[PDB]
Amino acid sequence: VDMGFEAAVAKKVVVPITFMVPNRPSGLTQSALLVTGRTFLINEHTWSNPSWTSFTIRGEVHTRDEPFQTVHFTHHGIPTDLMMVRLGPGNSFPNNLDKFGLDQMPARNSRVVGVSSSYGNFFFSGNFLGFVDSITSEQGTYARLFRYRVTTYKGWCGSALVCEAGGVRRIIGLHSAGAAGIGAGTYISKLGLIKALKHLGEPLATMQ
Ligand SMILES: CCCCC/C=C\C/C=C/CCCCCCCC(=O)O[C@@H](COC(=O)CCC/C=C/C/C=C/C/C=C\C/C=C/CCCCC)COP(=O)(O)OC[C@H](O)COP(=O)(O)OC[C@H](COC(=O)CCCCCCCCCCCCCCCCCCC)OC(=O)CCCCCCCCCCCCCCC
Repeated sequence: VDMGFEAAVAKKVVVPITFMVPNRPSGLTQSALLVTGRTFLINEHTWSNPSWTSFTIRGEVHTRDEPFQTVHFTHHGIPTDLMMVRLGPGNSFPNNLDKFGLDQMPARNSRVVGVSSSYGNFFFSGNFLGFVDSITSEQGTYARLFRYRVTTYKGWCGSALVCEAGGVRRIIGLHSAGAAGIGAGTYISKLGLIKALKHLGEPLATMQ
């Protein structure tokens, strides 16, 4: 059970983010995934909730009326729970692109490892149950997910999902939902990330 990769994910990728609201005594804390430069990945249902007035990430406070550049991923016309957010100028994130994406799909009942900063830092684990085209949720249908056998809790959203295929372990999801001891995470592809970063203007050298 080598977790050198997952520890690297915990060290460089997963961070706490807290949404501050004028509706409730405390901020809603979850996880975010630093991608590169000034962009990170976040759950759509958290980002789009109209209540928050600021959020904190990597020691910075950002208000809602700031001009974020964002990409909301869809699949065959159905929304996914995945959002990409680029902040204004500031201290750069690590370049974590090498940690995302698998070219082969994980073998059924291989091990999924979640990497979370939602309650302090922790890992969770469960076996891969396969991809699903959609889930039916309390906030509607969401597209392009995969499921894993493990009981998950409110706040674990945004945790990185590390799967294995072809001898390699990579992040291919972030946690979205739970239902009766089975969690669901929204799928992340390297090609989607690359094209979203280009749309957002996140400067990257292209390997020729
Ligand atoms: C074993 C054999 C394998 C099997 C084969 C598999 C399949 C075979 C074929 C099958 C049938 C064919 C069918 C196709 C399947 C193919 C396989 C496949 O999967 O292909 C997929 C293609 O995607 C991929 O490439 C993945 C990648 C996967 C594969 C792709 C194919 C390959 C392609 C290329 C191949 C190789 C190339 C390799 C390259 C190497 C790398 C490249 C290096 C270079 C198909 O998926 P689809 O086409 O369906 O979607 C496209 C994309 O995924 C998402 O779209 P996106 O652009 O990113 O979204 C646009 C927009 C962004 O948001 C905003 O910007 C507005 C927000 C704007 C606000 C902010 C922006 C403005 C800024 C403000 C201020 C900014 C300040 C500065 C500004 C300056 C500039 C500003 C910006 C420019 O989002 C919205 O929509 C609005 C969002 C709303 C839509 C949602 C609806 C409801 C929303 C809410 C949730 C629910 C709540 C309900 C309330 C309503």
